Amino acid sequence: VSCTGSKDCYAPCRKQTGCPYGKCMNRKCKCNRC
Repeated sequence: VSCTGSKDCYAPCRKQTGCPYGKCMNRKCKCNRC
């Protein structure tokens, strides 16, 4: 699932994980596992 409501989540993680994907669900963020 792709999110777009935070203070730069997928970013700080994308650096670590990579791919633009993420496991962020609900008001509970959680980048993906690339």
